Parts: sequence; C-alpha cells; structure tokens
Amino acid sequence: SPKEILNLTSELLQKCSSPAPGPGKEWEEYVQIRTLVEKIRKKQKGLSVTFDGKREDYFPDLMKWASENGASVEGFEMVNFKEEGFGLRATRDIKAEELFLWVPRKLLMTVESAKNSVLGPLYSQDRILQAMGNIALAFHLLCERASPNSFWQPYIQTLPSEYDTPLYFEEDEVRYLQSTQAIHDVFSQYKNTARQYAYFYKVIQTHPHANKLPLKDSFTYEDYRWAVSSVMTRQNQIPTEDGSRVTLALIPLWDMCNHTNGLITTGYNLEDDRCECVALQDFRAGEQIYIFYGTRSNAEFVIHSGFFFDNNSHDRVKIKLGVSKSDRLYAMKAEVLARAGIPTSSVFALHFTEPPISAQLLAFLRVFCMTEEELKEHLLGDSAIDRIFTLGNSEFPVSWDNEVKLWTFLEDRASLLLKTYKTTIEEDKSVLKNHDLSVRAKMAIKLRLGEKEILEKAVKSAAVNREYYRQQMEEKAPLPK
Amino acid sequence: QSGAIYVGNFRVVNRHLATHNDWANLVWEDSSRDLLVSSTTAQGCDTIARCNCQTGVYYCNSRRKHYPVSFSKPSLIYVEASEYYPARYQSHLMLAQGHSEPGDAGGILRCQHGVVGIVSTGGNGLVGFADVRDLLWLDEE
Ligand SMILES: [Zn+2]
Repeated sequence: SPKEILNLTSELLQKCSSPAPGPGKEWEEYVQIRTLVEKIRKKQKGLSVTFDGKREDYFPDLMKWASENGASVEGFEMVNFKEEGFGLRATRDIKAEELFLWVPRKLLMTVESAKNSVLGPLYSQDRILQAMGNIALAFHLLCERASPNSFWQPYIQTLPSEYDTPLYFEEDEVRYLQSTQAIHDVFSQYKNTARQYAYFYKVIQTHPHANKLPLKDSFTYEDYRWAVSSVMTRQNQIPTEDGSRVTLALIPLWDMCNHTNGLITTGYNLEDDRCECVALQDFRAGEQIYIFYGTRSNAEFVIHSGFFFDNNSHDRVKIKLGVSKSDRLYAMKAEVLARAGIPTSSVFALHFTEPPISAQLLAFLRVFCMTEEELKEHLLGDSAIDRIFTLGNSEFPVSWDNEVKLWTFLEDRASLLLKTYKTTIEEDKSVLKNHDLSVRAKMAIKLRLGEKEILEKAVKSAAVNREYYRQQMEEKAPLPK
Repeated sequence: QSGAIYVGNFRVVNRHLATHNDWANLVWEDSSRDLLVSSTTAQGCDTIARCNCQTGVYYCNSRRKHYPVSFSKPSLIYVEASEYYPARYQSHLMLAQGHSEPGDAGGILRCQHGVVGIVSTGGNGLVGFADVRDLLWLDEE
C-alpha cells in the first residue's frame, strides 16, 4: 500500500474542487487534471482482476448460468459485429412484439442488492453513495468483480475491458472537439470522475467499515473508470422490490444489444419480478438483435453510451439564451416568466426533426422581442387564459411583428453560432471522406459535424419562416390567431 | 397500483375517473388539470418528489407492466376531444411517447425522488402526464 498515490489523489481533489475557471482556461485546467490522471494511471497496475481468457470465451458461462435461474437463453446467439462490437444475433425468426427475453431479478444487479451485499456497512454511513444510484451500483459491480465466489461473477466475466467513452479520449481526440458545446460536458464528466475517485480512494483507505471489502487491497483508476463507464453505458431503471420507488439497475443478457431508431420495447414486470423485452421489429434469421436505448441526443450518446449514431432524428444542440438585465421590459415580463413556468435563464435545445424549435423555446422567444402594448393583452381579459394556453402554439401568433422580430433574432443568433466554430462543414466532410482516423476521433468529428448540420438547418428554417411572414405582410389575413 | 396517490391525509387521482365519494370529501379540484384532491382518514405511504427529473417509469395499465419513458417539461398542450373531456386548455401536461389507451389513466410515473405526476391523456402514440409537484400544500401537516 504505497503512500504516494494518497498524496496524488489529495492534490487532484484539491485542484478539481475549485469552481469552473471560465472560458479559454478550461482547456488548461483539463490538461492539468489529465496530466495528474495519466501519471497516477501509469503509477498503478490498472485492472486489479484480469480474466485469463478473452471476452468471447465466457459467453457459454452466461448461457449456462442464466439457464439455471430461468433467464431465456434461446432464440439468439452471441456474435462480434464489426460496426458495434459484440451483440446478440438471432438464431430464429422473431416477429414484432415477440417476447424472446426475460430475466428474473435474482439475476439483476441493483442498489438494494448492494445494500444487502458486503458494501452495506459503507452504504449506511456515506451520503454520496446514498444520493446517486449509479455510483453505488458501480461500487457493487467493483466489489463483486474481485470475489471469485460471486453470484454475478459470470456476468462480470463477459463485460468488455475497455469502452469508447470520453474518459478513454486522448488529448488529440479531445482537441478535435474544441470549439463545440459538448466539450463542456466532457469537462464536467471528467472533473466529476476525478473528484469522486480521489475522495473515494481516501475514504476507503481511512474508513474502518471498508476493511472487509475486496477493493481496499486494489482500487485503481482503471477499475473505477471501467466500472463507471459500464454502468453508465448499460444501465436501465427499475422499481424497488417494495414498489415504492424506482432505482438504477444493470440487466445481464439485455444491455448487450445494440441500438437502432424506434420505440422503447423494454419493461420490467413487477408482478413476475422480472424484466421482459418485446421485439423492436421483425428480425429475420441472421439479422442483429436491436433495441431502443431512449430518446437521447447524439451528444449524450457520445458522452455516456460511447458511440455516435447516424440518421438520429432526435438530436439537439444546447443553446444558452436569456434576457439581459438592461431591457426596459424586465419588470413587466417577469410576471409572464413567473406565470409561464419559464425560468430567468436556462439551456434550450434546437431539434433536428421538424419543427426545429420547441414549445418552451417559442415561448422564451415570444417574450424576448414582443412589444409593450401587446404585453398586457395576455395578462388582462377573458382571452388571457386562452392566450397563455396558446402561448406555445406555433399556428397561433400573438402578433405578426413579434413573429418577424423573433425570426430575425433567431437568424442572428444562429449565424453567430455558425461563426463561432473553429472549422467549416466542408472541411469536416472532407476529413471524414479522405482521412483514416481512429474510432474515437471518428465519433468526435461526427458529433461536431452533426451539430453544425443541425445549426445550418435551423438557419434555413428561420429564413424560410421569416420570408413566409414577410409575404404574409404583403398579404392580409383577418385572423390574428 | 390502485390508480391513485396516497399521501398524508389526502388522495390524488384523475378527475374523470373519480367516484362521488371523492367529491363528498372534496378539498380542492381543477378541471383544466384533470386532477382531483380529496381528504383521507388514513396516512398515505407515498412521498412527493420536489426534483426535476425528465426520465422516470410509468405503469401501462393496458399492459399490466411499467415502462421507462423520457418526458418533456411541464407545458400547456392541446388535447383532442374524447368521450370524457371535450377539447380544451390543459396545463401542466408532460408529453412523451408511450402506450396509452382508454382506461390507462391513473398509472403513476415514478423517478428517484418520488412521484412527479400521473398519466392523464393518451392517443396517437403520445402519453400525457399531469404534474403534481407544483402544489406544495400537498404535504404533511
Ligand atoms: Zn426525480
């Protein structure tokens, strides 16, 4: 038990505990913390417990172990697909809605199970584990990994050694993401991971209740990083045993399926105390077994699941907007803000699918350029309740001048956002078609290209609607609404 | 899964499927929300979540299961006329994709911190949850 690692974690916690330094210097703070992370990583052995064989050699163990406990192991087989890695390949014809998967909870790994595990003494006193379910679940996975006589050890056997999450990025692969909004989320993720690792290694070394855990003998950055990455990439929500609350869970034999566009088809059957997944679509013989991971943007996909999906219709680019404190309509508009549920300032999303804008957006904008004379109509009158109800109705403009001003401001901000980026869309497409980059650089550059494409489409939509309203100005329509 | 929230000395359930006994013990109601609040003699075992999760789990009564779903923030959405409520303004309606057919109303959608709202509307592959976090008065006395 070397003492140098303790000082390294202490220094790391001290540095990362400070608030965000600001713009421009976030990069320098990132490289500083990455330097400390790298030095400690090469100061440790990495994976505390390593399986002698390869990942693909343990799948039959999963089949036998699950079959003994009533988890379906028929109708599919394990194959390493080149484009998404390991997955499930159907051994027969599966029709839509067909139920080919069910796993009893006994098999499932849950925060409650961790509370019933040897981690319970630590869970009792430490608040941090109490707050986030994923963190406690990750520590449960780590504790079970070092125990050869673990009921879930066959599950742990097949988990991949390394993933494609941002924590696996090198300085160049994060450099390719510079000037984009997602980099700030990468910053927050990496800083949180570092602070958690430092605090947790020091508590485990000092907390007496951790004496009996298998982690005390070896708690490296690689182990914690792998655990957090796995829980973050293959986690699903299930209710507590009593049914009072829901909690995070890792579902073996289900989360190993890849993602495709569609509708959620995974649900847990509390009455049977098991999780059942219905077929997302018709998977013929030899076709891959797909499921829907949720309605998350490609930015979240890259940050958490660890890959980028093409043709994703549910993508979005956070946009920071707000009303400056120097407008003469602040006091009168705050009444709507309070009554419209719209905060003073918050992060909004532009949607790739039509309509590009979102109700909460149409609302903030309608309140960002509207004139004063029209700012009391929604406050007084029998139509005030109807006006606030329809305040998000695109088909109901409050006024045509507010519309043209809104679309003007939208084009202005979108053009500013396009200018802000370091590179151009043409260069990105040429790099994708010409160069041969690694997978991680590949998804990073694809993410940047997708953000630029969504912004360009937003500019186009704003311009068409602005032209539409200008022609509507040349026209006469009696219905204001 | 009785189709209603039991907390404190109160009962929260959809207005359109409530019984006359609820109105006999009416303390507050709202037609625009399809939310009915009635007083209960017993003490409920459910806690109201005062957090802002946009992802939870809801019970699809038609399937006798519960599904995880990602829902939009509380906002006012047009609701098409049905056999029970004619099309009118409906506030505090969380909208998300899911299975919701007639009679599904009453399923509780649950996140980490507790109850957020209740399934109120369905159709066209869309599911509407009515918020209950706003009314802070709904707590122990
Ligand atoms: Zn919550």
